[PDB]
Amino acid sequence: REVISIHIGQAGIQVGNACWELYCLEHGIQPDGQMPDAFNTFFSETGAGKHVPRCIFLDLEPTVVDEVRTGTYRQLFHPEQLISGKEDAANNFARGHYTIGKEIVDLALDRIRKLADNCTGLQGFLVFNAVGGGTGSGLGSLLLERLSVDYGKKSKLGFTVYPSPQVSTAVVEPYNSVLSTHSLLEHTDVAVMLDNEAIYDICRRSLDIERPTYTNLNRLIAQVISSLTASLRFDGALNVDITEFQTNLVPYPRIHFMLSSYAPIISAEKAYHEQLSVAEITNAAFEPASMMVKCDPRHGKYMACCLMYRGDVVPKDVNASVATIKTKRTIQFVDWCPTGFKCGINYQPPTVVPGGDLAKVQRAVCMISNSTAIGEIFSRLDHKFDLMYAKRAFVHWYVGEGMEEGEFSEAREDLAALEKDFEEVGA
Amino acid sequence: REVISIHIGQAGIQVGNACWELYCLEHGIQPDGQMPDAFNTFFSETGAGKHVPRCIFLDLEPTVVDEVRTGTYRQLFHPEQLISGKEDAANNFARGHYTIGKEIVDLALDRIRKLADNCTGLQGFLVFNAVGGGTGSGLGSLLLERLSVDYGKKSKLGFTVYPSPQVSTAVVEPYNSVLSTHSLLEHTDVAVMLDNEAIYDICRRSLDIERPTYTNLNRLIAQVISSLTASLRFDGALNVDITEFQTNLVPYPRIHFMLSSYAPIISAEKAYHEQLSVAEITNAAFEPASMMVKCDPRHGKYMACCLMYRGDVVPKDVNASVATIKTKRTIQFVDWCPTGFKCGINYQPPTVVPGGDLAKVQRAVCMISNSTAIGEIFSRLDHKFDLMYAKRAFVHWYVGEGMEEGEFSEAREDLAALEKDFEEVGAES
Amino acid sequence: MREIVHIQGGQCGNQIGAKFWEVVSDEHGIDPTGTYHGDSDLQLERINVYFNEATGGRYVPRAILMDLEPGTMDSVRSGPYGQIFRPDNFVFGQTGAGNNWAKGHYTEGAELIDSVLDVVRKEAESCDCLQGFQVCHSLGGGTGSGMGTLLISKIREEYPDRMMLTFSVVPSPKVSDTVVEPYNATLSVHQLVENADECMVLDNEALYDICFRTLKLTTPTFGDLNHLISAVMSGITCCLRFPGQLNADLRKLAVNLIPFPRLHFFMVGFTPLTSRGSQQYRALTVPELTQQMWDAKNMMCAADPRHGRYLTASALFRGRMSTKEVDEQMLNVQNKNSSYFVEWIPNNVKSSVCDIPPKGLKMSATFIGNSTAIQEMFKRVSEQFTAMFRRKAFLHWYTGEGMDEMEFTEAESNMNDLVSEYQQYQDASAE
Amino acid sequence: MREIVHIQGGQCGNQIGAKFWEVVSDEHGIDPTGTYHGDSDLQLERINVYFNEATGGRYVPRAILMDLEPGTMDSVRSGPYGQIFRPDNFVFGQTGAGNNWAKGHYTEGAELIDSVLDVVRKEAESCDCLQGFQVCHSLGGGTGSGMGTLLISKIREEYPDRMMLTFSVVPSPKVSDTVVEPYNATLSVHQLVENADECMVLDNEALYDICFRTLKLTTPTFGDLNHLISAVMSGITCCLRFPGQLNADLRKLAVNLIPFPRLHFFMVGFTPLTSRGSQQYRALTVPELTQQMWDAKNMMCAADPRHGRYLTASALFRGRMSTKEVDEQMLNVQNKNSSYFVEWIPNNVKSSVCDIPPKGLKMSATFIGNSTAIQEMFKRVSEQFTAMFRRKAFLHWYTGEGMDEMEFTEAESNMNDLVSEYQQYQ
Amino acid sequence: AEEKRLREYAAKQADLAANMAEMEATITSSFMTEDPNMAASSMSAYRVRKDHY
Amino acid sequence: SRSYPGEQVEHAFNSKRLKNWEVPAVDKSQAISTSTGTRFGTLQPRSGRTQFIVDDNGHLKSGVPKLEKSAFNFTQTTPVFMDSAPRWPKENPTWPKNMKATMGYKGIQSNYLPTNTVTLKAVEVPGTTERNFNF
Ligand SMILES: Nc1nc2c(ncn2[C@@H]2O[C@H](COP(=O)(O)OP(=O)(O)OP(=O)(O)O)[C@@H](O)[C@H]2O)c(=O)[nH]1
Ligand SMILES: Nc1nc2c(ncn2[C@@H]2O[C@H](COP(=O)(O)OP(=O)(O)OP(=O)(O)O)[C@@H](O)[C@H]2O)c(=O)[nH]1
Ligand SMILES: Nc1nc2c(ncn2[C@@H]2O[C@H](COP(=O)(O)OP(=O)(O)O)[C@@H](O)[C@H]2O)c(=O)[nH]1
Ligand SMILES: Nc1nc2c(ncn2[C@@H]2O[C@H](COP(=O)(O)OP(=O)(O)O)[C@@H](O)[C@H]2O)c(=O)[nH]1
Ligand SMILES: [Mg+2]
Ligand SMILES: [Mg+2]
Repeated sequence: REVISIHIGQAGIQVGNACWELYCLEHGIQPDGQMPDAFNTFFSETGAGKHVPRCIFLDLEPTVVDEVRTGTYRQLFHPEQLISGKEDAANNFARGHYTIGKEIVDLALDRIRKLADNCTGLQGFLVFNAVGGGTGSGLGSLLLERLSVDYGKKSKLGFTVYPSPQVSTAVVEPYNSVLSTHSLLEHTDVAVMLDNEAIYDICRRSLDIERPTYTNLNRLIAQVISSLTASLRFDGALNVDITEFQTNLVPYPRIHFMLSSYAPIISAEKAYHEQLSVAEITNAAFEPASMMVKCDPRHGKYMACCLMYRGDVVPKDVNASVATIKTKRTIQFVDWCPTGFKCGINYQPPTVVPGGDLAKVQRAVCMISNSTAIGEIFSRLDHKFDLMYAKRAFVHWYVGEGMEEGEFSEAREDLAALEKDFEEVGA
Repeated sequence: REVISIHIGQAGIQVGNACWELYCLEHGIQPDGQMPDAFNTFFSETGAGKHVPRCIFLDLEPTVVDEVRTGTYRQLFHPEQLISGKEDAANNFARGHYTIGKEIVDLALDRIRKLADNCTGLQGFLVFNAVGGGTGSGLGSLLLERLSVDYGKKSKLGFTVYPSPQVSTAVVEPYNSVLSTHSLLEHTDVAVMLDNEAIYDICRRSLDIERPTYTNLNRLIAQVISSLTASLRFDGALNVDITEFQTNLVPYPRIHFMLSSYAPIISAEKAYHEQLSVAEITNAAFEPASMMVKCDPRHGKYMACCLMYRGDVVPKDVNASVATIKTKRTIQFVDWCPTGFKCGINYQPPTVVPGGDLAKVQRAVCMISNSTAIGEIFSRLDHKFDLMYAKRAFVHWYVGEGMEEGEFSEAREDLAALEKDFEEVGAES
Repeated sequence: MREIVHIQGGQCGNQIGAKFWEVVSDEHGIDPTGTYHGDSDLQLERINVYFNEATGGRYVPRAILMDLEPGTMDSVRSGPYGQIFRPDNFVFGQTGAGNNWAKGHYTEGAELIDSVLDVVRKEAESCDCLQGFQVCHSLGGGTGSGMGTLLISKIREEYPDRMMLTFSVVPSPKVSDTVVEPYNATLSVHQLVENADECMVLDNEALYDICFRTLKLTTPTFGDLNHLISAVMSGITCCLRFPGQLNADLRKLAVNLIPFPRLHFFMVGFTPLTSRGSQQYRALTVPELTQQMWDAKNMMCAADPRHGRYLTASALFRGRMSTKEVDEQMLNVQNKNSSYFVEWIPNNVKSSVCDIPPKGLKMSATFIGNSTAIQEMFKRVSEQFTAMFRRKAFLHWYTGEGMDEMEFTEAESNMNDLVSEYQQYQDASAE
Repeated sequence: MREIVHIQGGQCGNQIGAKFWEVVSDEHGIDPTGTYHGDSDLQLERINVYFNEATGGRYVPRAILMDLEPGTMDSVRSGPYGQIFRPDNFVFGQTGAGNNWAKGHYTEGAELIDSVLDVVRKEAESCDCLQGFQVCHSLGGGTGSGMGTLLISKIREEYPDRMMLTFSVVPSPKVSDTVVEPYNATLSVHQLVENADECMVLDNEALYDICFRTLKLTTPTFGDLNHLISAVMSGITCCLRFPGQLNADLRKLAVNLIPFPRLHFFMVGFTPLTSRGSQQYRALTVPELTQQMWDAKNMMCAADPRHGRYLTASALFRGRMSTKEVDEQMLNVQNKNSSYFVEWIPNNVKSSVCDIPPKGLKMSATFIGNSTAIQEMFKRVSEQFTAMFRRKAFLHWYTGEGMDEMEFTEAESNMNDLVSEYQQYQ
Repeated sequence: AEEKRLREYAAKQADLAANMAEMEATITSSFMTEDPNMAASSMSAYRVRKDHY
Repeated sequence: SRSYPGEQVEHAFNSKRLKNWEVPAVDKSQAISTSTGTRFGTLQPRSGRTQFIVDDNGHLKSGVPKLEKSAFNFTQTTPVFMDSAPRWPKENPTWPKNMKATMGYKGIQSNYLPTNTVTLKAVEVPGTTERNFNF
């Protein structure tokens, strides 16, 4: 059972740069490439005493890619896995989807094809990207297009980083995000939202880091992805694969968006004061004050939930806590889903990283839900796309690149249909 | 069994600072958080070798709260339970009930929610506030309102600190007290009055400390609270829980205001000289010179009474004393309450803190009664509320803060109706 | 957390602020160079109210000096604790008002106020949660009165919710420096009564009287009057900067002392104040503090409060004190001499305690009384204003500038109606 | 990798280009001889952007210096780092334009521009993946404006794909050397609006303002102004030369700041610039940087920003910092000053961070603001142009050379329609 | 937690060091000191640089 | 979502026994229409086949009635218990507030470089327009 992870974008490979640090630490693989068989899902074992990841960092700016090439993981991160272009898309979906993607995608596609041929029990792909940028969005959509037509039936998780409502690093990222989603509709199988703003909130609230950088964000995102792949890696009392969220959380072929959360994210010092038991981490994983996406599920209705458990977890109290949540009325489900939960238990406790800010815990929970507050997010993002497109702002960049307005109008109407989808399905 | 405590205001959390010191000294818990199982009703055993109390100090000024955070009980008092705002309500019920309450109360009650979730056998909530201030009145009332809508039938024992008749620190405290009581009526299950000049008189007269501060008062209040939770904490010959005062002191859904009293509050050598026994402490808990509220029950009629006993007390002598009290005609009851008493006995004697001024005693009595002297008090307070309201003094503060005159009028007339009711209940017919 | 932004207008304002910042820096233990060198760690936790960390224990005040001639700025720089003010906060013109309220409010204000507003807004958003602004100025001069008044008006337009203190010195005819003091003070007060949140009326007459009688100094120069005023201000704001058993911020004191939005002119007093030869004989108790607080010769306004009624009053105590004694002293001073307290407001005395004494003492107290004897000084000013406006003396200096006569008429009308409202709130009935 | 071909025109261009190459060669550790003498390895991998290895560790700048009087050449060789250029890149006339835009555009260009074009074309194919061009010149003089303008038009005709910057100082009636300044400025601006990708407008008035009020210098001679402009140039190009938490090249900036093809005149600021008498009182936090960034007294243009609306803005941060603070400060400045920002573009602020501060500093910043207060500058120029063109003064110097009147009218019309569209978007 | 405290303390110490280093460098800065030695030319001892004179 | 009777374990699934301690959800438990009506009861038997209420891709057919906008909880008609804590960027008395940055103010606009100080003029007529900049 092997899963290969691709990273498309400057955020993508920075997330992968913390994620792979966690993988080598969790499997005890030294950064030069060898240990001092659970690794088989990530590290192909070449020759004798050598482990090369099943991944591709691909970007358009060479700066961060060869920064990886010159760091300490020169020997671990393999040479042809680090694809890099020559010039950027520059926050431009058109430039990254029609001009430059046409030259980078064939090379990335015939690389990953021979990675898959190396693989034997391929579970699926998982993509890492931020849709605000040009590289992550443009060729990201093109790569997912060609990946869907090449394999199709294999699962493709997507952990995307959407633009936050009020805090932003760019201006045209509404256009990039909308045009990115419009293809992420029919291409990805499960999409997971990961907003930077909510993560800033979490770092402030629990880790009480008054001044975090992107690293602390990357570090706890790696905690999440590891927490929902640990079932494939280590044996559990009730394991759940990567092809499952396919089935248990996507009721309709176009509603695949997930509000992720995690608990307990806790500091080294608050850990001494607080007891972490299964009841309270299941409660704390449902509060909006611990969600990875800045929205509010109280404003909407839960469609389904998944509950990954790690560490010292027995089945009786995960069953008791889910019962309590069902009897509580601060949260409410849709009326077309009587059985709204899916548990999953794994034995290994989450590991700590040297230089990390998280404490060592006995148990943890990674809750992946599906709700209608996502319809709230798309609407608020729809408004500020409607503002800028009312006055024909920034459109000349895309048209000068070579695209037309059919994509703009159809992407806006496709979102409008999506708003109707959320409103009607939730009825 | 567990009972969680919420402290609202600058008086609330000083009372809490005394109370939790008393609790740690009763259960032998070092200030760093670990012992060198009855503690489980106040301290939750987190992990292994650590106790974090079931309380929330909440305040708007950060001063006293981070003073606690820097004080002796750094490690014991937990990091996230002490809620502290950034700017005060400033003796302004409107500011504490509409402006800042609506931003702090949701976080407060979502902390209480997970406290109750950690809980197992919750008896009820108990709240500590002074209604003279801005915070303890305004967001005290807001918090009690939303707790009553979120829980409903659970007990909420409110030990409130009303302003004194002659000793006063504030000016708008009549407005504050009226607007706080108007919701304390229909949201508090059982309310216990605690005035300040009464306790000053007690410390001046009996404990003979000629120059006390707020700390000695807070120590006495902590003694009272411990004496009425000792039945939960320690085993007794006749133990009585928190849900009972609910049943046995409140004959009508709007009459819950309890005169508290305690005996013996005796100094270290008055104690050496005097011989202590159940009869005379039962006598001492009934005279107005030993009550916690500046009023006189001679003028009123006891509607009900509850008596917690601690220490070397056997039921025979408490029965004898209650019998003599009932036969003597110095104190009278309302006619439709022929069984006006409720006794309860607990084994453990009240403990003593080094530096505390009370001598160690073999037995003690804490009375929570009900009367119509409280109907006298509310009229005395309505007097100096209508005084300031006839000229519309200080009202612009509240109105610009976000209330209107209808709320003033309805609070005044609600207290008027309560006065009429306290008159009507005492009538025999 | 809670933030006080200090503003100083004019020459008297600048020197008052110089002594005030000296006292505050000494209280918080920062040296004349501008670095912390104190001992107790109670001093570090509440200096955000007044300072900003620059580099390694470098704290500069949250102050804005403002003037019209660089002489005052250089006199500020030359004095000790003169190198801790940031030079960006030295906004100053070059013409000079010259005891001309019109020059301070229309000609030079119109183009100096925007720069000083930029500076004050920068130092206001440099912090998180404003408690409020605290302005120190005179009502006799021009560059303090007119400019500071226009600044107050603009600030009340911009930030309408944060608190506002005005420490204003008013002229009183026994010591009369200038000749146009009524023309200045009347207009300034007419603007204050609709802009300022609350005002504390100081007076050089009262300061000199106190320094003669109580302190018995030989040569009480303006340095000692400035020190008295600074002691008053520090005793006002001690509650924010140090913890205690009953705290009271500026907004709390305002809401407990201001029963009506236009009645916000207080008289201040400070205790204890005795000679070094007479300190041997006197006892030192809280009654000894209160007997001097309530003594009518201790008010820093030149108005006998025995000639009127106390509407409300407040006391701020500093030092480890017994709240029992505090409360009972307040109680008996209210009950015994009871004719001087108004009837329709029971319990007129708000009080607060803090446990950190001012530098040099063990216990001290500050009194703020909102009385109705302040209409005395207002009438004393308005009568001279009438005496001058009848003959239209000195009027061209204002009339040739853009001002008209209806400004004076409106100022007169507002002053007279304010004293009328004070009079009938004094003579109101209980029921 | 991504390449910047630098171009300097005229005396002003040469002097600011001199300081620019001094500062850049220093932060890359290149000695006045031309050899590497830095310490870190991080400097070597991103010098191909500006230099070319000649002979055994000899890095020569990818610059072109064009002018019309040898005094500029002597002033180039006079200072240090004066022998690090290439004498082949000293393409240079002999006569001198002399405050005559037509002389700079029709008579001397006809024989100078071919050789400059040969040089820049050879310098363009010397690199593999060219990123764009950088042009530094003036709008008052003749040999800088006219000759540089013609090269702009020719270059945009040959390489219409790559990026293009223009640092242009503009004349002002408050500090004015010559009297034909509007005649040169209007024609040059008239050509820049169709040819230049984007223009970052400098001004000597605002620079004197900064050096007098913020810096409190005694004699701010041109050397200091050239160094401030140099500080701007290094800041605009830091992203290509150093890795960071979030990179943003020139093309990424132009996309995020230019909503309309004619709205490409930005005002620029630079922090930190504090007087050494007040350096003891400063704190070093990104609060202290952004308070000096949005300050109107720190713009390097003579336009009060709060007289109009910010269309878009960008912040380029250098130094080890916390994105959380960077992004929330941008959040606060946008939400409080709600009136000074345009309404139909939410999130007007692009931001980027590069972990390498300039040498000797720990934290710096650069601001690029596309505001609609720039029409103040152009109206101020257009009114003097009309005041002169009513009576046709100083016209014979131009019309006697080949230029005709319709060029002036066309200059008026594009200036007016430009200002009309900024005033519309306000 | 002890490790994190130590790392924080070292980071703060180094931040103070860099702060003071920048302060000193930019105080002794050639501009803030207005050095006329910058006006000297390379190719003579008499002729001066045109800009920095 | 609904919670059905377990008939053996509901004695252990009482909300009070699960440390809920609040007023529990009985919406989920009344929607069942059991025989007794309480949580201790037997469901009703069902017969036949269920026709399709919804169209494809989850859109209700025109004939069937629905609640107008029921996927969400609007603030006007939500109860008080369904209220969330505010997230980070909104100012709250709990977490500290970073400063704001405000557009500065260039100096007094004169014909020469603007400054922050006014000077004494030698010539002053109402129409003077006559200054002395050099110092
Ligand atoms: N959570 C998180 N987001 C990041 C990180 N790095 C960059 N981003 C996000 O990435 C988005 C912009 O895209 P970039 O990563 O800068 O670059 P890009 O995605 O490759 O797009 P281009 O710049 O056109 O190449 C911004 O919204 C950032 O918030 C990171 O380390 N963590
Ligand atoms: N009995 C008793 N009362 C106290 C104590 N501390 C303060 N108070 C009372 O508190 C009342 C004023 O309110 P405070 O508690 O000081 O402050 P607050 O209630 O939080 O209201 P704000 O000032 O707006 O913050 C006064 O009536 C005091 O008598 C105390 O330790 N014991
Ligand atoms: N207490 C005090 N009063 C002062 C001081 N300086 C001036 N005054 C008084 O202020 C009044 C005139 O104020 P003025 O100097 O004109 O204020 P200006 O506008 O700043 O010049 C005079 O009556 C002085 O007695 C001082 O330092 N302290
Ligand atoms: N900032 C700056 N401005 C300059 C410099 N040299 C000239 N200027 C300005 O540019 C104008 C003259 O431009 P000029 O050098 O004659 O242009 P050119 O002849 O085409 O190169 C004058 O108003 C100067 O103020 C310089 O080195 N720096
Ligand atoms: Mg990118
Ligand atoms: Mg208080």
